[PDB]
Amino acid sequence: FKHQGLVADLLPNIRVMQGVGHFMFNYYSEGKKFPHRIYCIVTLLLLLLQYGMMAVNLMMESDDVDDLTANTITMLFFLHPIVKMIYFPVRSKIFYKTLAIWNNPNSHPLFAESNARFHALAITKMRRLLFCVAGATIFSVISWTGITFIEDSPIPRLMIRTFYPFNAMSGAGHVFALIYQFYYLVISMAVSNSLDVLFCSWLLFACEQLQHLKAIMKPLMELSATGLTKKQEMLVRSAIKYWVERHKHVVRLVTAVGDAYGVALLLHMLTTTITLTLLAYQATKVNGVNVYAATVIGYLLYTLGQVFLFCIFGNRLIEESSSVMEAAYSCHWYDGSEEAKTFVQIVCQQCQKAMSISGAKFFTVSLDLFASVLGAVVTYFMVLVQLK
Amino acid sequence: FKHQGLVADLLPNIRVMQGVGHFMFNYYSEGKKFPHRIYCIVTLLLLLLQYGMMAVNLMMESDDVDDLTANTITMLFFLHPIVKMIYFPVRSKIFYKTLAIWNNPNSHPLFAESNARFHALAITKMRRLLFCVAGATIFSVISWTGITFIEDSPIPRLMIRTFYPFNAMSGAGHVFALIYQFYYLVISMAVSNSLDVLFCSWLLFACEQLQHLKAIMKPLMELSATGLTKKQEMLVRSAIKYWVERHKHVVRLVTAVGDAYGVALLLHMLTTTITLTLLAYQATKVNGVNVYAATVIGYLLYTLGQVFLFCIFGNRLIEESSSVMEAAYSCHWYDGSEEAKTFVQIVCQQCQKAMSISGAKFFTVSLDLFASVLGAVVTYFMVLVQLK
Amino acid sequence: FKHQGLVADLLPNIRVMQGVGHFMFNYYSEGKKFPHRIYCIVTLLLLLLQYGMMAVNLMMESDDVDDLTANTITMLFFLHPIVKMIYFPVRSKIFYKTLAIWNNPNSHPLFAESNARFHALAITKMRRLLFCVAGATIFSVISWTGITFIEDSPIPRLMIRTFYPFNAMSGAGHVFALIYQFYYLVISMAVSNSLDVLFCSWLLFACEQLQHLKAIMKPLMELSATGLTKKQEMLVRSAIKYWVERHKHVVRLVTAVGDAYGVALLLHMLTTTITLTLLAYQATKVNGVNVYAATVIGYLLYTLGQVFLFCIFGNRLIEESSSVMEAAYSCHWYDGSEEAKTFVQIVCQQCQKAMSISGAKFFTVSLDLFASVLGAVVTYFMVLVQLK
Amino acid sequence: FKHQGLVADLLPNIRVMQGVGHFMFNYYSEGKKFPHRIYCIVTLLLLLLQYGMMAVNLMMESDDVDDLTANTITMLFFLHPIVKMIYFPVRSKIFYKTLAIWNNPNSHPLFAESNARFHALAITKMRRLLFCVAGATIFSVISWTGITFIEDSPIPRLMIRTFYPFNAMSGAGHVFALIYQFYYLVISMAVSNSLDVLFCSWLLFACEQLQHLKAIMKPLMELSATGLTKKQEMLVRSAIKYWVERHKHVVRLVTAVGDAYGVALLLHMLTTTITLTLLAYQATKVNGVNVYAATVIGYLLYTLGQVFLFCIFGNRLIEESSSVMEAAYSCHWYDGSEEAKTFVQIVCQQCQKAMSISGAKFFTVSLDLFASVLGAVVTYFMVLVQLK
Repeated sequence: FKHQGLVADLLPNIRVMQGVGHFMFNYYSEGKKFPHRIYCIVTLLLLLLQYGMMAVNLMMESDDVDDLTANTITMLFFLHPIVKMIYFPVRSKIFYKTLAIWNNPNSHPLFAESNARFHALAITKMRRLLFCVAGATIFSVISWTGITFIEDSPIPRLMIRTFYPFNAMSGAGHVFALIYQFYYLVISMAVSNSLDVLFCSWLLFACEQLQHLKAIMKPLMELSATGLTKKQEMLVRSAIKYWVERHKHVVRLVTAVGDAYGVALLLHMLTTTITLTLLAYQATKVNGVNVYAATVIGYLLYTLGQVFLFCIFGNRLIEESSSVMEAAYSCHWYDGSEEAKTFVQIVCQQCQKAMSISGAKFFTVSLDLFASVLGAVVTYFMVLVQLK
Repeated sequence: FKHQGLVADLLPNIRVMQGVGHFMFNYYSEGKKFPHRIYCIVTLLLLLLQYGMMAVNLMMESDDVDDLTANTITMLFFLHPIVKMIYFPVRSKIFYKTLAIWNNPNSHPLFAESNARFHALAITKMRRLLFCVAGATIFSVISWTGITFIEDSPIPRLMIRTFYPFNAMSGAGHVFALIYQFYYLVISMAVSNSLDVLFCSWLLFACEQLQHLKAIMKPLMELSATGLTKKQEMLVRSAIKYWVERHKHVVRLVTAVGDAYGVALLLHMLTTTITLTLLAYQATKVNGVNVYAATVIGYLLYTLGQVFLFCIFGNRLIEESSSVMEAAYSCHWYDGSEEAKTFVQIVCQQCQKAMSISGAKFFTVSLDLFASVLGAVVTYFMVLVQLK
Repeated sequence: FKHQGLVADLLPNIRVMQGVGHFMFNYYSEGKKFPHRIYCIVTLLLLLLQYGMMAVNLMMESDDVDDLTANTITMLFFLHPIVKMIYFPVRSKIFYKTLAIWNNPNSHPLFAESNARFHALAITKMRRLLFCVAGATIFSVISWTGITFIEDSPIPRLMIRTFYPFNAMSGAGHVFALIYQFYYLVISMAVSNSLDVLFCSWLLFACEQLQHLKAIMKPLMELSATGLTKKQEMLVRSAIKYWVERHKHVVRLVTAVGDAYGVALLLHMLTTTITLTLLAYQATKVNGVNVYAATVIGYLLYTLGQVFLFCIFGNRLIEESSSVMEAAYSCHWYDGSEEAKTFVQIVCQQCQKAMSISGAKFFTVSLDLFASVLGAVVTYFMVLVQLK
Repeated sequence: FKHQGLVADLLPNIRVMQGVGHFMFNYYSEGKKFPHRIYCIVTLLLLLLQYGMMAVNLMMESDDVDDLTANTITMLFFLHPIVKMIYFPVRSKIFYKTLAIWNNPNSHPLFAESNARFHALAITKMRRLLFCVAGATIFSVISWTGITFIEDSPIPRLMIRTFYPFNAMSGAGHVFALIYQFYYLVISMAVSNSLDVLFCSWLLFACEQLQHLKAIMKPLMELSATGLTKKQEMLVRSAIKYWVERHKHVVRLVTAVGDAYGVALLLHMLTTTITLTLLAYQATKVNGVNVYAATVIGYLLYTLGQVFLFCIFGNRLIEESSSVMEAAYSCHWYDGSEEAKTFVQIVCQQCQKAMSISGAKFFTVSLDLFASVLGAVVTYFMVLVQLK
């Protein structure tokens, strides 16, 4: 019913995730699971049918090299929301571990006045992100429908080019197919982007949790200043005990969200690299502003956009985590107590190796990663231009 | 009238910036703004007219591939002083925040003898840089005029090749156009290079401000040596309080000049990367020492020169900031007081992660950046040589 | 007879190494060496005969470019278990130094309860690794035999294509040659993979030895808490003396296993780089799922697999060594003694520069190395695709 | 006469440098300078004559592309010992500053027993390096003479192909030219390799000076152990005062040898990069083991060999400098005094950012640099192979 913590913070982000069809069966009533567990199986069956009918487009239209690569991208495009659809139930218990990692937070009595200032500050931006991302997908849902109706070639007028046992270019009952594909395209581009935001709202939680843990440092250090009674040294030790055990706890979250989502982040990034080395071939044969250009750009602005969504709040984690060392400096430690000065020396030794999300331990999700991926495309592109 | 700090330090660099036409409306009399605000609007109109007439050169001469790329560079060349012209009023309040960040500096009574030694040392080199850079642009203003008069092809004898509603190859009244383009070329290559120096004089201020903060460390540490009276421990704490709050304040500047100029540094560096992947195509078709070679080199020695201007004093920031850790070592801390020894342990923990100017958080402006950009050109060049 | 330490831990891994034919003459009875030293010489003679007969295949079939590169890889494939066969007796004394580095471990009286918990935990996973790797080679032994019998071209039906003074395509007594090559292929792919696991079990020993040294840190720090008697400060200093001298000792191991195996790791990695720039040429001419594709993939899944075997437990060393700094934090140091707090400040200064295995000081064996090698192949491949 | 320090250590390396013709006029009698200063001018005149006659070979044989690139390398090969010939007198005062940086070393009374153990240990290996390098050049002097006499083409039988106002293919008095070129080739390959060793013996001095400063750390820390009298705390502070002021002094050397030689190291490395992108073109047209192959390999094994000579003892500096942090750990600091424990915390904070030789602040001379240069050649080669 009620939720003991971080689950009560991502309540819009979880209902969408369960509503779109991720096999997320633990944050509502047990007297709703069995009608919902059947819903999740049939959506994946509706996913795997339509995605299965793209291969018979792809395999039968294998004689054209351009229609090979065109259908290759579209099948690799929708290869993300299949893997994330299946990554969630397979790597499942660690997801519930991360969502339940916050259900006993640390708290300090008179100085939680900055806890709730940044607690609800997270919940806005965690809900603000979901309203930005999933709304942009619904925009990109419309942005593939509107391009469908403004071009023809003879081809069947379809949202996604795929074979059917019935007809579409001659059967006028293909309005069933378009509403099927519109449902497919709105469920795929949400069920991928639902799970990505769940990762990307976790890091937004810990970033503002660190941003909380920045601003304690100046009122913490004024406690140890002045020749101190024992009630101060009891209070400043209980102030440190809050601060470190909060900071231990954020590390406990971020090493878990790198453990939960970390392997799927690789499979996401491994897919886009195969995707972008085909977009760059499609980006060669753009002879002008056409319907075709809005399909090459229409993927590349979105397939970079999935990478850019990670690499912002992956960077914002690293930018925030190193910034604690700068913020531990900008307190008046030079007239703190000696137990407070030895506190800062340790903190700046461990806010110095920043918290990064290891993408299955190959790469950290920095924005320099996105600078590397974007640079790798243009390098492969402007080589492939001169090799054309 | 008078200026409370850092604005009084960049007084040559600001008058040139207001004189050339940046919309900088806050460092002179209010009874001069309205004749000056009209001057700034009409210069941008004179910028946008001439730059607008280059597209009608570019779009109408689109059938030639070489004259495509030749006019592409020249339009991308002058795309810098349009963006910096508009970056300043848009991202405006942070510029005035950085220039007013110094108007209450920290000061220590008997040991400001090294403050003014490095205060006026900055003001020389900040004025020495402006006399070097803007003079080199005036040299490069002449260096595009002299090459104009030593070649012809039939073409209109113009400083910058562009269409006009009137004639130049047949109208002998095109001396109006050349004086218009000479004004255009002298205002563009200054209004870009004015704002770049403003960034690049900020870092020169903080570098010599750190170089000041190096040389305090040996006389600071002699205060804590020897068994100390309270008037020493009051004085050495007030010596530390000066040192850290100065060092907090330089960090407060450098995190602001990375916040003020940081996005435009990306747009500058994103433009030159598109520029240098066209210079390298022009660098292929150099069959000998000609007028043409002094146009390919005439851009590449300048377009690298804009990058090299950032990457020196970007590097000099990082070389200076890490050097505080070496200079905090080379004081006699081994016979300082214990509050002085715990001072050095903290300082070397935060002079260890050096202050770098993040170019909109993608890249730091190191000289290794300039080593990477220069290496990326020659790699693209000597691939494009073998692909020709 | 009995073994004083780490040799008694790798007892399956040593008997296989002596059994396969490495010149390892020091961990059994002296009344078994002389029948064993003759065995080691004749196996290398059986290695060098068969490998010598591949050059006369290679040199005589030099007119075909494809059969050049096909036999080039196979000779470069089996160039690993020749070099490792000869690396062991040449660089020999350092191997016995590393295996005898543990024969006087450090021990603390009441807190060795976590020593044997991680001592035998290593010995499982060190024996679990050998049962995985050498079993996978026996799988890959069968995986080159089964592909032999499912293809023909006229060619002699051979496991490895090589010339013989007698005949195989016409002499039906070539069953002697196949049993010779089956012995050759099972001894080569073990005598390389035996020595690799010896390196790769050392790092697994120190990783779980560090994982031991993680978990001391919370019970260590509870000793210094509370106003302490001298018997505590004697005990906490003897607790630190165990911890650092253990940590000095693991460093003493890892700087030795980077000194023992480090040069051969270069020669291994230098060989695969020459190998992978030929696999990528073979990976071009794959026109479909054939017998040929299972030879290109059959090497590339194994030649990357040798690199991937190092780069996991090379990474797991670096991931473990930096993790001590995180684990030295997550003890209650904020109410430890002052001698305990100054302990943590030093430890996090040297768990910060992680222990890495320098591959003859060029490269560290990270998993980012394997990310670089895998990225270098596909880059060379998908350039060579467009240059075909 | 006698020399006050480090000059008395490089006495073989200086006499060779003055003997070969570097304008080094300060380490012998004033009653020998004027006959020696004329010797230095005429050698450079003999250098600039022969090098000047290579351009008239190069410019007149410009119609052949292969003989362009062949003579281009040879002129770029001998472009090193011209620049280093002129780098020494131009950047001169800093060279004498580095050689006189050691003439007042720090010394501690009873614990200089490890000073002279590593003082004379340097002087061996500094003289051992000179006997290795300059002997290898004399080998490479012979290695270009022996290849001269084993090939002909009609061409004049010359050591280095160059024009003369007199004849060589028809004038049998060209034995004067060969003895001139043999003198030229033995003076060029020494006067470059003399100055390189001077840099590369400085780093060898500081490496063994750090290796000295490693081994003090265990006997230093036993002084502070145990409750200490004032004569101990006076002695341990005087032990620290020796250690840091030695370590400050090595930093004072290494920041000077990066300031003295640092710009010429760039010009050396900038030349070889232009050289290696021509060797790789020559490395393409090697059709077999010939006289020609021993000229392509005969430069590439030497032009990499100049880079490899820096990058070993550049790496050995960085490997040694970071190793102080490991060696400051492996003393018994856990029962040192508190002034000794706060010593180690500072040392490991500044042996953590290693001392590197900045090649005019672009690149550090690591062995990863040599790994990058060697990787850049083969990448450019095996691209240029597939583009042939």
